[PDB]
Amino acid sequence: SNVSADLIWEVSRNYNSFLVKQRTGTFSRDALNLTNQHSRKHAGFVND
Amino acid sequence: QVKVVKATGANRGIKGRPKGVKGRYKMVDGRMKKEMRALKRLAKKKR
Amino acid sequence: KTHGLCRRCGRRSLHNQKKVCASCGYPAAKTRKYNWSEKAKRRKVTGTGRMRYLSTVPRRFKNGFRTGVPKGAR
Amino acid sequence: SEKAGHQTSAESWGTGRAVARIPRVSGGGTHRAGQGAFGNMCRSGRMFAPTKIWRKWHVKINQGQKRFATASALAASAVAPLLMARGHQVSTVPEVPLVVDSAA
Amino acid sequence: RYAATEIAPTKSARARGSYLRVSFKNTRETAQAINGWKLQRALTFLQNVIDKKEAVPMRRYAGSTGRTAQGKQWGVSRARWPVKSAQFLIGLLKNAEANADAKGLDTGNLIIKHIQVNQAPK
Amino acid sequence: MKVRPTVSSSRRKARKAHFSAPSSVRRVIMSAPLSKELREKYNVRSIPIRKGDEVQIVRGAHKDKEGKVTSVYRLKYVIHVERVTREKATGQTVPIGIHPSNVVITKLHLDKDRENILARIKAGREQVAKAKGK
Amino acid sequence: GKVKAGQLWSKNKEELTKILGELKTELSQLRIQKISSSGAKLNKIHDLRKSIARVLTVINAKQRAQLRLFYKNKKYLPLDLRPKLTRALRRRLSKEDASRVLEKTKKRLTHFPQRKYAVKA
RNA sequence: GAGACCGAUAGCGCACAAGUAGAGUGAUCGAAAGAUGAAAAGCACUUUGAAAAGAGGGUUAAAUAGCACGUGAAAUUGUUGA
RNA sequence: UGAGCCCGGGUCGAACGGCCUCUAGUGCAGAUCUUGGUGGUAGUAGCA
RNA sequence: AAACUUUCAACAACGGAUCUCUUGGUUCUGGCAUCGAUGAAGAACGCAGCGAAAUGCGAUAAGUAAUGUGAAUUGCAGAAUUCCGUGAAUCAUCGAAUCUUUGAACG
Ligand SMILES: [Zn+2]
Repeated sequence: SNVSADLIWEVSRNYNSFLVKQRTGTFSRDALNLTNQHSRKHAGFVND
Repeated sequence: QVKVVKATGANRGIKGRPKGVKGRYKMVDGRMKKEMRALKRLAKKKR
Repeated sequence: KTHGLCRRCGRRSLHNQKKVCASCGYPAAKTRKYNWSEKAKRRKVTGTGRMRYLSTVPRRFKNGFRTGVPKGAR
Repeated sequence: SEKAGHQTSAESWGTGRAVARIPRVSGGGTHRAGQGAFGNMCRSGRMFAPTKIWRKWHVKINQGQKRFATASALAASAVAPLLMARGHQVSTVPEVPLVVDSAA
Repeated sequence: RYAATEIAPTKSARARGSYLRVSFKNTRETAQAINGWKLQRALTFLQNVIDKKEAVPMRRYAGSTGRTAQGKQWGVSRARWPVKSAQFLIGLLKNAEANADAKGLDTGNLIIKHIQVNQAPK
Repeated sequence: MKVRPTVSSSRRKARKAHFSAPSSVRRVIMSAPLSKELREKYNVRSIPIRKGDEVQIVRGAHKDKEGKVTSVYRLKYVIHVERVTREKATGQTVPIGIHPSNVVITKLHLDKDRENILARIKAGREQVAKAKGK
Repeated sequence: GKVKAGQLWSKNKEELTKILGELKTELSQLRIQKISSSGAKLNKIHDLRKSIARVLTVINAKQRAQLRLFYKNKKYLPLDLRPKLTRALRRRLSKEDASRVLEKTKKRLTHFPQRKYAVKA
């Protein structure tokens, strides 16, 4: 297939509708994020 | 012959001929002093 | 004084000896005009005055230059 | 306008005068007389590199690349997480490549 | 609005004048001279300045000011007679005295608590 | 969304026309709504305001105040309602300007021209309502 | 002191002129007695002048209509009564001369006129 | 009819009684200058003052918005405090 | 580190911001810079 | 100690910067083609109840006729409109008129 969680992460690592970026850190607004940090580990919409 | 007028006092920032009655006049300034020094340096380099 | 009242243009520009207006050239039928002075051209171009008749022409063109009266009038 | 800043008559006063070597409006009976003009740094003067209508407003893009991008956009629209990432509230609708009945 | 906003308006009388065609420097000097004085003493002093009996000391704006023995009243050498500013200040003090009479204060025990001169549009 | 090319969506032209319109266009703009009883009586929503109407001010500081129109001042887009006045410094009463959009017409001044206006508006509304219904 | 345009349209020359003469006399008298206590008399004089304009307009219109009926079947018209249009339109070729065509062209158009035809798909 | 344009030192010289005021014998040269408030409701009346104006009082949500009026920086200035 | 960024208090009244890309008339201490405003000189020279 | 000079603060001044606005400008696109001896463009003098400028008009002079809408104008004063009307309006439309001195300008 042409689509994988790696592909979604690489496409969406820089910009998301959930991504909050400030000087002290980058957070996540995703409801499927257990930590509210932007990472491949905790990207709920990215990981299968 | 040609007189020299320093653009200070009543002669500073004047559109035309000052009150000095003469056939030919030339206004002078420090900017012209620096330009003339540059021209003399160029002439000396040429010679 | 070398410039009096010109009747055609209204300026104090009539050389009394030459009898020629310096602005419009009254004795000449043509009004003095030069392409090297766009500012003077736009000072004395049409639209800077009263527009007595040329202002009323366009309405007649829009309605077709028709003549007569509306039916059932007076 | 191509005539913006050019509709004045100014000339430099000279070199030996204690004033900036800038064109100045002639006259003598108005505030505008003697003021600098024709410069990008002067009030009511020209602007540097005036904007012109020939700017390459449109961009030529290869049709093959246009079609490639359209195909990639279609695939992305098929992908479900990308919809949420773009910002569509897609939680109450199933089958992301959503099809409604033509008769409906 | 007034600069001195720490004084209650029910216990004080206020006077104001704007766009007064009198010299700002002379008016500042005479206002500083009469600052903090009783109303009667200030009025008598201003009338004396009009009558060339007492002189206003010029402290800040006193470049090349003529000397006069009256300056010994202030321990200074440069004193002047700013007559027109004295008249303007007399008018304003009379307005303030009238305001105090209207409010019901005792005019016999008023002091010039605040006085200020600012520049107007030229 | 605008479709016809004759229509302009430009703020500059819209405001210029609104603030430079002549008296007839101003009347059309100062049209005002009718009360509910008049709505089910005439099948008409809004009509241009005039001098002889009785209205109810329902917007503004004057909450629910009824009164007869005294004068319509088309220049600044206001109408004057009877007994809706304020005292000046001298105590002289001056009218308060209320917008026809803020008033609602309770009693309508009846004349042949306005009856014809109502007839035309009602005829158009009922024709289109019948077309939509069947 | 206001005359009605419609009323003035049903009146003969003497009628219009007698009222106009009375109207000018009234204007003169009202001006003379208005120069003192110019008030509602000023308003009446303004209305009176408007009435003068109305009477003059109606007389002129009636006279011009009579002149047009007189010149209805005459080839030359007065320049005032002639239509204005513009200079170019007045100098333009008349419709009949512009539409006039040569006899050979007329014969060709008569015997071979543009036909209607369709081409199938 | 519009604009990935400019936004009162910008955009046409002119957003204003601008080719106006004004200057030149003349050809010609040619400006500056927008904003109270939702509504003038633009401060009744008293007192001082010759007047200008000030102090009370008043309108307003606000006069810390008074037709020297949206907001009101810097340079520069006055008073008070250290 | 920094260019800068964020908050509190006062004023104020009608729009504005963060993030990813795009775009440009995008960053000032000088240019005897342009325009405007204001200083010391100075209550001085001076007002025949 | 005070005065004078300087620094910081609060308040008050001068000034119009900043923010916000915009019946203005600039650029592009589309439909159409219409000045004048039937006296043009332009210049001048007049006309309003109270007007200096701008605007309109021309001794019928902030205007007339006619047509449509249908109850105003407005800073003040004075008249309206009967409203069940050929009829207010600094209204719109516009086919009839008036149009002083000149200006291609023509005894
Ligand atoms: Zn001439």
